[PDB]
Amino acid sequence: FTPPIYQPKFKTEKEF
Amino acid sequence: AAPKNRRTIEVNRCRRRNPQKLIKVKNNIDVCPECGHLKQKHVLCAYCYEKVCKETAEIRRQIGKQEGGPFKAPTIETVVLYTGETPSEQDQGKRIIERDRKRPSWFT
Amino acid sequence: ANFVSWKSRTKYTITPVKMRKSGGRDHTGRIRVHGIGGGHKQRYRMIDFLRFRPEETKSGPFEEKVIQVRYDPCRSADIALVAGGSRKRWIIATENMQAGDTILNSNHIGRMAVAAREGDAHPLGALPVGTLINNVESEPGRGAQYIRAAGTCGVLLRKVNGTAIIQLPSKRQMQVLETCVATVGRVSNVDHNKRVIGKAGRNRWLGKRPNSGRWHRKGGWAGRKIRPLPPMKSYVKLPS
Amino acid sequence: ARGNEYQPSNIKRKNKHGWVRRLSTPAGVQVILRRMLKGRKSLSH
RNA sequence: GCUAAACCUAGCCCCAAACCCCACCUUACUACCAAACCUUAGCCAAACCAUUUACAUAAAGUAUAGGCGAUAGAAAUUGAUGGCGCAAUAGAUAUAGUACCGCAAGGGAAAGAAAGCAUAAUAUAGCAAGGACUAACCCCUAUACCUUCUGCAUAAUGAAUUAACUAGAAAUAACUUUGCAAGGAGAGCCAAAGCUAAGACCCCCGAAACCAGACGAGCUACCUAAGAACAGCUAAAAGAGCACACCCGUCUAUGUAGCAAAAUAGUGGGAAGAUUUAUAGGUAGAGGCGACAAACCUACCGAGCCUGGUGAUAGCUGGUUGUCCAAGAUGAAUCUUAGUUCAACUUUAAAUUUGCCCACAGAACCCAAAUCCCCUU
RNA sequence: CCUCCGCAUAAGCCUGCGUCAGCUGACAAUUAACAGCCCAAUAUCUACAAUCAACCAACAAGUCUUAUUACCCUCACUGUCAACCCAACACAGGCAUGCUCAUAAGGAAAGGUUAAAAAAAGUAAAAGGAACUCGGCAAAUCUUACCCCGCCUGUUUACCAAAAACAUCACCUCUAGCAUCACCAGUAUUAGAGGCACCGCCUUCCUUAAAUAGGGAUGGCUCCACGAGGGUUCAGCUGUCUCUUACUUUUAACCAGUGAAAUUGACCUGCCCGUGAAGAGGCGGGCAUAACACAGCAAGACGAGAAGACCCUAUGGAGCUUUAAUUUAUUAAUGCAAACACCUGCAUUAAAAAUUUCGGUUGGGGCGACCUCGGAGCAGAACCCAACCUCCGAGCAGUACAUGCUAAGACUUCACCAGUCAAAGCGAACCUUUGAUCCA
Ligand SMILES: [Mg+2]
Ligand SMILES: [Mg+2]
Ligand SMILES: [Mg+2]
Ligand SMILES: [Mg+2]
Ligand SMILES: [Mg+2]
Ligand SMILES: [Mg+2]
Ligand SMILES: [Mg+2]
Ligand SMILES: [Mg+2]
Ligand SMILES: [Mg+2]
Ligand SMILES: [Mg+2]
Ligand SMILES: [Mg+2]
Ligand SMILES: [Mg+2]
Ligand SMILES: [Mg+2]
Ligand SMILES: [Mg+2]
Ligand SMILES: [Mg+2]
Ligand SMILES: [Mg+2]
Ligand SMILES: [Mg+2]
Ligand SMILES: [Mg+2]
Ligand SMILES: [Mg+2]
Ligand SMILES: [Mg+2]
Ligand SMILES: [Mg+2]
Ligand SMILES: [Mg+2]
Ligand SMILES: [Mg+2]
Ligand SMILES: [Mg+2]
Ligand SMILES: [Mg+2]
Ligand SMILES: [Mg+2]
Ligand SMILES: [Mg+2]
Ligand SMILES: [Mg+2]
Ligand SMILES: [Mg+2]
Ligand SMILES: [Mg+2]
Ligand SMILES: [Mg+2]
Ligand SMILES: [Mg+2]
Ligand SMILES: [Mg+2]
Ligand SMILES: [Mg+2]
Ligand SMILES: [Mg+2]
Ligand SMILES: [Mg+2]
Ligand SMILES: [Mg+2]
Ligand SMILES: [Mg+2]
Ligand SMILES: [Zn+2]
Repeated sequence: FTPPIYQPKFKTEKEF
Repeated sequence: AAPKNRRTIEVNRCRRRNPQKLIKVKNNIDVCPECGHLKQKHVLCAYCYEKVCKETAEIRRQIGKQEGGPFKAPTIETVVLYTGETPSEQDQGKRIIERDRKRPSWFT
Repeated sequence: ANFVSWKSRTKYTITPVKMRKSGGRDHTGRIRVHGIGGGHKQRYRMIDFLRFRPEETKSGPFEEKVIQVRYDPCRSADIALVAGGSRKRWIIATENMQAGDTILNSNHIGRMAVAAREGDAHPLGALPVGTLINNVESEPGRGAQYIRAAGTCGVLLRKVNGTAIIQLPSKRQMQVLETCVATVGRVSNVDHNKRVIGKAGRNRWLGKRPNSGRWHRKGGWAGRKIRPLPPMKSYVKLPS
Repeated sequence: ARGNEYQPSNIKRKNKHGWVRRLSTPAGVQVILRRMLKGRKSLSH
């Protein structure tokens, strides 16, 4: 088993 | 199963610009001779129906004020009367819902 | 670890003392003894193993009344609350000790052998040779340390000079100055052997737990093996 | 089944990673010193 | 015409110089009760590994040391403010040690001023082009690229695509061009044409690991302290029966980027005990804990995690970016056959003089094709 | 219409559906009696459970302070919200306690439509009733009997194994004669460790129609009970099956909103035969061939997922065991010195460990063979030529003791290392194979 890797939250929380 | 190759824009256009996918032109649209509004042949005129719904809502608010509580449906007919109207002979023995506006032209 | 032994009480008392279980752990918090843990909560009754302890501002042989004989969670042998003068103390009850009995504790080494009555404590020099004894001291006034388990009885094998030879319940001889005190008879609860635990749960109540990995050395338990000498290496394990 | 290994309790948090425990040993003091050198806003937990 | 594209200073790099109110160690930021010092190891090199290696100038890589081998290695003596830097994927990680991730140690950002589509889907046939043609297609020709292989369209590897970034660092000795020349060199060094100076030449990513020091027992294993829960019926003081709560996880189906990094539904085991469970505390990494399953120790435990040594090492895989021309192809030893050293081959430059082909003559007794050798040519 | 739901406390979180105006900002809010935050000391005290505590029943034996001396001032401080916490999420999971036992509390399975396949869940089913199948799995329904294993209740591979494995009372063996940190405030009827397994007694036929199934003719036995254990069976039951069908829900498909992931060299992406790095959409020869959606299928794209599984290699790791090699630094014993029990140094023996290694070529049904040198054939005639190839031989001896010293020129096992031959000369006389360096 290989653990999942989470991408940094800032990338997907951006707003205009 | 996963795609074996990226689908090209040319193929994608052939697919998603097919007539089966294009929006069809509607040919049942016409003008309501009453008010001149657009309507579909088989459907009610939206504007006229909005008129009727608003008037119905007002009449129903009056009915609710008159009834005053749930489970008070009358066992007698109802008649809506506008300003300057009097219960007729056949309107006798029917609950009168009084409206403060004048009789609409389309209401008879 | 922040382990401080519960055995901090300094003054003797009759009241059972709240004793903290160890789980077989050191003060470091690591397991030192395996198979220990859980069990019924127990209270410790301080046992006075120095049977000849004359009261304060008092001396010489003294008698004591057996207030009661009680079960002790912390021992195989049952104990006796026994009172003398104006004090009470817990002692190890002998086989036939009953409530209301009288017990004699003396330090007098009579020229003749004192009539050995079960339960009383005399210096070993005062006992007839061959009497059954328990709660034996190693040194005069040290306090009983040997022959303390239920039903155990040493034998006063010999008396010569100021030295007595005792047979411990392990059938090993021991030399003790005849001035050291011992109590006559075998310890109480003689049927402790015949008790049948019956189920694993009862041992778990008694605080014994099933524990593995009891050795912590590389490879675990390893029985001793005779290392062959060079001449015998040829025949250590002859193939069939 | 897994994932919820953190069962928060402020008592354990402070007793395990607090300022007092960090200062209780030279190793913890060096932990604090490293955080200070790095410029951490939160030196201890 | 959309998305976008672009920009220049915010700062940074390398040098020089100069030596730089109140609260808070208790659960930190809480007004106020009776004790420090102690060899680093290991990776790595030795093609394993075990001693060993691996934490001004000149004398000199000399004396010395060394499985006398890899390699290590003196001293006597001598005396000595700037930028052919970066300019927002660069330069500091930095707008910030912030956000965010982690229980913790710890990790640690981003950013400010073409591609893809749409205008405008599509026409028999085919690496999508080329030769063409009046003409887009129709005709004819044409088995993507890279890498790895004896040999790849290969149904071997890699690549959706665009932008940006991303990989040959240096000595010994040569050669070339200067200077001076039996001397050269700005002490030391070399010298039987040498010496002095310059020019040219030696990559990138990747393990599982090992050791040091921290951090972790809010999960889980076990334990300590003091708590709590266990209906109803049957039975009578039960590791008792049936069966709720509760705990578990037998079997089946579903789910399989899922509701879920282990769940759901049904079914099932225990359910007053060796039970389950809240709270706080303890045991720490060759260690703990373990009713031994190599089980568990913060989702990935035959030995945790983080930081450091560390740009570990890799005879192994992958990658290695302008144009053009030229020469260029199949034994020995080796813990060695996935490698290397020598040879052979190969390339360049230089010297001077025979080189290949080659008939006649010539090359063995024992018991065939040809070959070797060389006057001529 | 639905709910082991709901309300509180704890824990956790920390303003996270209150108002207002434009998710953002502003404004507001939880008020102590509940809860937390305590105690002036010295000593001396404190045997007698609990279980309605009264009988009864025990064993596992069970939270249990006054005197004296000081001292009078008084209700401060803090928590109080929520639709909430741990799981990256408005996550079907995790989540203690008190009460409500179906709710007085809390909620909404259907965005609209249609009524396809496949798929999920459920209901019903003629006749039959295990013929299904590895197996009665699942479902439906009641049951019988018997074997194997383990005595039993328990524990275990969190996330493929719950078991016959582990533990377990019982029993056996070994070790220990003793106190102030475990064992243990214990003492041989004790403690520690290991083994074993409760306990107790002695030393071809049947089954079927058909039967690779099942049952029976210290050791040897005895299975009381138990078991989601593993087998077999009677009877029943059933859509397991003969042999499938119907309906409902979900999914589905269409409409509206929002909107991923693996994947992807480019593709203008056909069939047959042949060929080819040996399996062709793409090459050769034929055949076919307007262009596009939508829904299905899973034969191919050696289809997509982890530089898969398995096998081999690496002078790559790591683990384990040892009569592998090297050590005993450290402990434990001794001995010798050294200080007059304790301690230092030096030896020896152990324990415990520590570090390190796993040569090569050959051999599928073995129980190894080989590794250097030389002779013969392969390799016929200069030289040279392999093999797990076909055969043979050697690790020196005999001799003498010029079998000395020197030295032109040569050969050379395809490199080097090494190995050969040798005129002349000097000096006596008058020969025919194994191995380097360092180190000693
Ligand atoms: Mg917990
Ligand atoms: Mg090495
Ligand atoms: Mg010097
Ligand atoms: Mg930057
Ligand atoms: Mg463009
Ligand atoms: Mg390919
Ligand atoms: Mg490959
Ligand atoms: Mg690819
Ligand atoms: Mg815990
Ligand atoms: Mg009950
Ligand atoms: Mg029970
Ligand atoms: Mg366990
Ligand atoms: Mg095992
Ligand atoms: Mg195993
Ligand atoms: Mg982990
Ligand atoms: Mg590398
Ligand atoms: Mg050429
Ligand atoms: Mg060798
Ligand atoms: Mg190699
Ligand atoms: Mg709904
Ligand atoms: Mg719908
Ligand atoms: Mg039927
Ligand atoms: Mg059958
Ligand atoms: Mg049947
Ligand atoms: Mg069949
Ligand atoms: Mg079943
Ligand atoms: Mg069992
Ligand atoms: Mg499992
Ligand atoms: Mg479990
Ligand atoms: Mg299972
Ligand atoms: Mg059968
Ligand atoms: Mg069971
Ligand atoms: Mg839609
Ligand atoms: Mg073919
Ligand atoms: Mg293809
Ligand atoms: Mg289709
Ligand atoms: Mg591979
Ligand atoms: Mg040669
Ligand atoms: Zn109208």
